[PDB]
Amino acid sequence: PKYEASRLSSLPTTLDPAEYDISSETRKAQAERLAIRSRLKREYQLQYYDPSRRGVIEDPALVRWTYARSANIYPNFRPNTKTSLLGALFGIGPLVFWYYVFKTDRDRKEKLIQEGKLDRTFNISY
Amino acid sequence: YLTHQQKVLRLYKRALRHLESWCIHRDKYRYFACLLRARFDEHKNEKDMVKATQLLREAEEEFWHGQHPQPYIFPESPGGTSYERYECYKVPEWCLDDWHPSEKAMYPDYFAKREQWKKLRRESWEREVKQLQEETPVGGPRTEALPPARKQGDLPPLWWHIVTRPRERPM
Amino acid sequence: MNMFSSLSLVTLLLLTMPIMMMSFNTYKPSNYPLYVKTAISYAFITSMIPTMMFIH
Amino acid sequence: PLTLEGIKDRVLYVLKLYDKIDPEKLSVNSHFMKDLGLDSLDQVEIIMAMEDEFGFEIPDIDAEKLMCPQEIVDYIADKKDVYE
Amino acid sequence: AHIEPRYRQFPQLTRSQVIQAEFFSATMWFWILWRFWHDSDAVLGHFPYPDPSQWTDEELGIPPDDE
Amino acid sequence: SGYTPEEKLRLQQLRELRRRWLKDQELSPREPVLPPVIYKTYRHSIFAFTHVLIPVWIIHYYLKYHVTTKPYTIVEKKPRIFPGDTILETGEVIPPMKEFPDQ
Amino acid sequence: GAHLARRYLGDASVEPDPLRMPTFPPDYGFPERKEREMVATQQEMNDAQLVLQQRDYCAHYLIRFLKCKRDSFPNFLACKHERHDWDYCEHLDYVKRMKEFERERRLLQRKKRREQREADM
Amino acid sequence: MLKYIIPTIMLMPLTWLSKNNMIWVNSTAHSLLISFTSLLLMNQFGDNSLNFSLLFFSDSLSTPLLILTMWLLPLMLMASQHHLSKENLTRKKLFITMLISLQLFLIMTFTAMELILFYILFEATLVPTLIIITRWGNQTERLNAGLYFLFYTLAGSLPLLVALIYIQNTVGSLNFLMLQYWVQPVHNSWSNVFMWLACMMAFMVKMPLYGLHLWLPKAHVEAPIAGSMVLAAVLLKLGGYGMLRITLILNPMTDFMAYPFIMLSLWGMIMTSSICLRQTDLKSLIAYSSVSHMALVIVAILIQTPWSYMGATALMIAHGLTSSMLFCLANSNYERIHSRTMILARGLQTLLPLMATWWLLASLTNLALPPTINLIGELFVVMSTFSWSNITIILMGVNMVITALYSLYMLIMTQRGKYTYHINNISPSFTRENALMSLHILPLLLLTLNPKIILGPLY
Amino acid sequence: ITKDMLPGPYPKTPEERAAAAKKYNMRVEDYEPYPDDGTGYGDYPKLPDRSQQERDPWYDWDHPDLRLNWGEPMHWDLDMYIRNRVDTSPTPVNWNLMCKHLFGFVAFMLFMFWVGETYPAYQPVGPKQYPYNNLYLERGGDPNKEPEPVVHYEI
Amino acid sequence: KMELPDYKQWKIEGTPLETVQEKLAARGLRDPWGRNEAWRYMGGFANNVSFVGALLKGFKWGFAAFVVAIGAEYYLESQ
Ligand SMILES: CCCCCCCCCCCCO[C@@H]1O[C@H](CO)[C@@H](O[C@H]2O[C@H](CO)[C@@H](O)[C@H](O)[C@H]2O)[C@H](O)[C@H]1O
Ligand SMILES: CCCCCCCCCCCCO[C@@H]1O[C@H](CO)[C@@H](O[C@H]2O[C@H](CO)[C@@H](O)[C@H](O)[C@H]2O)[C@H](O)[C@H]1O
Ligand SMILES: CCCCCCCCCCCCO[C@@H]1O[C@H](CO)[C@@H](O[C@H]2O[C@H](CO)[C@@H](O)[C@H](O)[C@H]2O)[C@H](O)[C@H]1O
Ligand SMILES: CCCCCCCCCCCCO[C@@H]1O[C@H](CO)[C@@H](O[C@H]2O[C@H](CO)[C@@H](O)[C@H](O)[C@H]2O)[C@H](O)[C@H]1O
Ligand SMILES: *C(=O)CCCCCCCCCCCCC
Repeated sequence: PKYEASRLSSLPTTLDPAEYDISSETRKAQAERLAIRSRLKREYQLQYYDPSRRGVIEDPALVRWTYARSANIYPNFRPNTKTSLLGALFGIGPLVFWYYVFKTDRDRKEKLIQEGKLDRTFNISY
Repeated sequence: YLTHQQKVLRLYKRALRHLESWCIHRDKYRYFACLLRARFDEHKNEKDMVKATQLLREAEEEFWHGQHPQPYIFPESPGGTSYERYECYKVPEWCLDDWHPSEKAMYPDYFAKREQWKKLRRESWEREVKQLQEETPVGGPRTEALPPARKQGDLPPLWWHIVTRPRERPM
Repeated sequence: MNMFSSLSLVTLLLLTMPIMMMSFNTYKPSNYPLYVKTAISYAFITSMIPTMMFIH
Repeated sequence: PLTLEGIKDRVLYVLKLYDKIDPEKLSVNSHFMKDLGLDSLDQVEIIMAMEDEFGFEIPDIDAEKLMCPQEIVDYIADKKDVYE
Repeated sequence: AHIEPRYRQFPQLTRSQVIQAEFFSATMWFWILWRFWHDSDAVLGHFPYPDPSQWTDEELGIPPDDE
Repeated sequence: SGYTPEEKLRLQQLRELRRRWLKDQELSPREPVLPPVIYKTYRHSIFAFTHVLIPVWIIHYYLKYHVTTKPYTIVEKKPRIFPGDTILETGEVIPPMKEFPDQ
Repeated sequence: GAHLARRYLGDASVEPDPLRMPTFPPDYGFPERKEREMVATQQEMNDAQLVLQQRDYCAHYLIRFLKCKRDSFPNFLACKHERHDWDYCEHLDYVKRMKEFERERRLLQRKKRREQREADM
Repeated sequence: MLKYIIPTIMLMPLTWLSKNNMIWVNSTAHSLLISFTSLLLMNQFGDNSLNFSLLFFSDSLSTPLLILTMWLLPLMLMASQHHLSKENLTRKKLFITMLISLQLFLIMTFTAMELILFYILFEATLVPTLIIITRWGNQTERLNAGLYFLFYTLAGSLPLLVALIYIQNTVGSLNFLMLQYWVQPVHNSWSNVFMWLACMMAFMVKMPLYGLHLWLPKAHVEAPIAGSMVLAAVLLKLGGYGMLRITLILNPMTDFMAYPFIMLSLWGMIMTSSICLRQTDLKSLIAYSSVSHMALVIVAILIQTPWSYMGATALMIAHGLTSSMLFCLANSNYERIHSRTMILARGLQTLLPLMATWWLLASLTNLALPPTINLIGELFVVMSTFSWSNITIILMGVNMVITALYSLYMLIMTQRGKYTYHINNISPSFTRENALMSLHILPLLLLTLNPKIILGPLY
Repeated sequence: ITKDMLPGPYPKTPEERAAAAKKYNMRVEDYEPYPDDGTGYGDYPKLPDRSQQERDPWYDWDHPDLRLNWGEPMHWDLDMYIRNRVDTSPTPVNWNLMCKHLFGFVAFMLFMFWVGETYPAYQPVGPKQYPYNNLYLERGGDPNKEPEPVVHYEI
Repeated sequence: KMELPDYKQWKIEGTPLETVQEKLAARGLRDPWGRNEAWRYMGGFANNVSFVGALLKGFKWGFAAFVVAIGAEYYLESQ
């Protein structure tokens, strides 16, 4: 019985067939990843351990993340068949849906009240 | 980043801990622990590394099928019932710098000794930076490892936040 | 009725007193847990009186 | 309340109950491979016995480095803030 | 403390905890036995349950077929 | 797969410092230098007075002279009356039930 | 249970419907059927403030028990005799309901039997 | 109202003639005294409003808004005096002058008897507000935020001016007491549809209605703390207060014209509440929380029932204090770490224990824990919209769940967990900061003991 | 932070890709932007859709609670993948099998409850009998309209 | 500071660990950690009650008291 990955349940690393077939080209890439991580670690630790520092060690990665998650969207937005259809589907559609739900409910209720078939015997708070 | 040997030894430790979770009773666990150790021993001297990798891959598939869905976890290990329990009590040492003078006055001996550590940190820092400069290749460090102090009177570079970290049971 | 209603309310008011004492009025932090535990035990006694009246 | 000597005694106590180690040729500096002639599977079992002895886990990356009783004593004293 | 931990051995026990524990265990069994003696119906049945098949047609007002 | 000699040296040096730091967390004898059955009943006597008697005086005064002076603020379920009871307010005697069929 | 197997697996036509019974007149087959007597009056049950579901044909025993409980306070182990008299009356009441079910069942079985007799000509 | 207008004006000579080092002490003390006297507006009657003169009147709606407005001024001076410490003396006094002039316009706005007078003062508040944001905001984007704020308002308020003048030509008066008696029903026609929109859109943009709300998260992220406090606490309520008044003369057309705006609000509150769960900037999160709370007020005003109008009033007061608190709490973190990113500084309960209590209390009011006036207002709206249509309870109920999630998410992320290792400048809470927090929550929780005074005319 | 260190538009040329990878502290072989539609991601990296709970808990993270290192690129949905929120860890039972067994269990129970309503359990007794016309007055009956009598008989 | 009991006393003989060693020897194997478990099967841990023995804790004296109580009740009623 093979593992079937899903969006919310990743494939275990020990069952990943690419985990074992490791080439010299793949070891070279892993070494370069550890060099970037080590270079950033050193840059951080030099400020983190500095006895004269008091404040926040600004992290450009955090600044880039908060900037991307807001200000950078509209400049890189293109009106096309995808964003327009998603823009319409989840922008106007719910308002029209709820309009008909509530409008239909209220027309039915108002027609019964006028005909005197809605029980409002003790309804004096509104 | 894990060698073949490291992968095998990690599976052995992991498989035994899930076996212990199934067996529960010590005499029963001892019996099946020896049977499992025998299975690793039969292929101990495999030389054809292609076969060794296939044995490791098949073993991992076997572990996944037979793992305990609720294995035992040491209380303070990640996922344990006491993991991170005392983090709320861990306060960094720099917080003592903001104590009111009357608060510091209650521990005259502690804060006198604290000033000695701060003096030691201050006088050691420039040499720590220099040692890292002269020992680091041009393109920056390639690993996270740090060196010892080389001369006498020197301290290992970047020692403060390791030496002065909060106690595991700080209150 | 006067004892029944008076004692039922005193049970609830009794429980709020250790909370009011957190305003550092007449507090003994040495053993606040004992103080809170004592209030509960005394509230249990006062609540048994109206409970007894209902059973009767 | 652990002490450095208390940790050392229990670490050596466990090893003296392991049938693959001669209790007379064991010291705090004996190397599990270069002196006692054990292999890496044996070392993994020793670390697991220490984890059970002291009731906490030693991660694989740190465990594989502990190759003599003294290193285990030093490792445990560090995790538990034992200084005497 | 007055109880000192032991290594690989059964722990030290006080007399108070052993005597108190037995008294309340004995109290549990006396209560069950005492209650079962006097209130066994609460466990087995209060009243007899009749067999409806043994009720005559006369007392149930069942007329004969040709009536 | 053990420590390299440089790893061993660094751990030994940090270990010396860490143990020195932990020792320096011990309080000296004078620290903290601080700025300037008869009993059992009395402890429980003062508590009963201040946490039961005083509150009940206040509640009773409040109920008697403020709450119960307004309509329907305290409403009791009217007492059950059984056949054969006598009423205090009027002296009325409630007649008994019929004679039960034997059972 | 047993009756349920007969109705759901067997022939439902000869089994009583608990939600409709009785389906035969009370006096059908019962010359001079007496009325159920009632000892407690409506006013007595109203004054005793019995729960409506307790205002049944055994209420006089419940009222007698309730009075004893109030009078015997704080002895909560008294009134055992009065409690048993009320419990026993309710048992007899329940048995009468079992008799109604059994009577209805046998009448249905007679109705079916006559219909076999009628249509077997 | 002259007993409040003149002493408010006198705050300006006081600030300019004070000793250099006593501008904060003097302006704070005397604006607290003005706030004290504002409690005299509680002389309200069961039938008639408090009609002072031909220009100004007070009733149960404007009175609570007036007291909130005058209370906020000393709180704003407390909140601002720290980040303005380096500013030179003359510019400090100009800042205080803008706050004072804002209060003067606001108290006149809420008591103006004539609707065109209300319009001019309603518009006048833009000027000082825009100056505060663009001149004393910190970042480059305050200039854009100033423009969006200015032109969103004027795009709606200019049509309102035409409608108001048109009404006066047709009716002969814009006095609100006169309109109460001379109001005539609004018949169906395309002319009346656009008269309705002109009468309402300006107030919708200020509330803000969902779809016209995008200016508000901008304004908050760029404003100084005092700007955020007055924006959230009072300036949003100019729309609600305006809608509550002008709906008098729009019946019965509101019966069907309100439908699109009820749909936008009902669905809008769930969208904005959901958006809060993913916001990365703390000020932006609080800003989106306001849009969700004010969507309830729009619905309440539009369905026009006694319960909905009472709930709308309580919500406006309750949100004013809560949102002002939340901005002040977020600002006190900003003054230490100089970033609005919520995930930057974590586990602050370990470092600032008492400030974490204020965080807890503010969050609990934001999610409307009973019996806070936040809950009273929300509950009264939920009760009245249920009669309007039973299906609304599903949308109202879902929003309550999402509101709790994002309120506690904000509390958990910033106060709990592990502290950030490298942030080593979290100095102990100042007396000023603690007093500022308590001057929000204490009146808020005290109002629970006598809620009637914030329930409005329909009480 | 200069503008050259902030997110930019989607990269077109290989030189832009190399520049973007460097700005985000990534290998150019690892850097990959989100697909260029109208969404607005720009050049921000697309990283694996994995929870922080899946990261190694024994490594010495600069941010242990988040399991992040200073300077490393943050996933676009990092706030959704904190350990308090969405987990994507491997499960001992396949996702699709878990959904089958859970839905199957619930569906089976709902069917049986409907079955149990259609064939209820009950005891073999007749209706409970009450005096005074089935307690007509006690149940709020109108005292001016005589009730249709309810008579009970002995058995 | 703490005296560990002499390690030599921990033997698997007489314990169910001896049964496991016999089972393993049938396959040619050996359990080298057996003496590390021996303490769990020795001393005060050697004999634990069974489940039925656990439920009946205190039954003997509960029965003794019960018998005396009903005998007394039979006496009082008899008089
Ligand atoms: C209203 C009546 C309610 C019921 C009242 C019943 C009261 C009965 C009190 C009995 C008191 C018995 O007290 C306890 O009994 C047990 C009997 O195993 C003793 O235990 C005894 O056996 C165990 C092993 O089986 C050994 O420790 C030892 O041989 C001896 O102690 C305890 O040492 C004694 O402390
Ligand atoms: C007939 C029409 C003209 C009507 C004029 C009525 C008012 C005339 C006022 C004349 C005196 C003005 O006073 C002049 O201005 C201010 C306030 O006093 C003083 O200077 C001021 O500096 C700072 C504020 O900036 C403060 O310390 C303090 O308010 C004061 O010392 C000058 O030192 C003084 O020379
Ligand atoms: C519906 C009722 C309310 C409608 C109100 C609409 C009126 C216009 C409001 C905004 C006016 C701001 O005026 C101008 O707008 C544009 C964007 O829109 C701003 O420009 C901003 O967005 C554009 C477009 O993404 C960018 O190219 C630019 O880098 C950025 O600064 C200008 O810097 C500002 O000067
Ligand atoms: C008193 C208890 C009352 C509740 C009892 C409810 C039990 C009802 C269980 C219904 C759900 C069973 O659902 C069914 O399970 C079997 C066994 O896994 C699955 O069977 C499948 O999965 C297994 C495992 O991967 C494989 O052999 C193969 O893929 C296939 O056989 C079906 O795909 C699924 O549809
Ligand atoms: C006889 O007195 C009734 C006893 C109750 C028997 C209940 C049987 C339950 C079996 C499963 C129910 C399935 C749904 C019809």
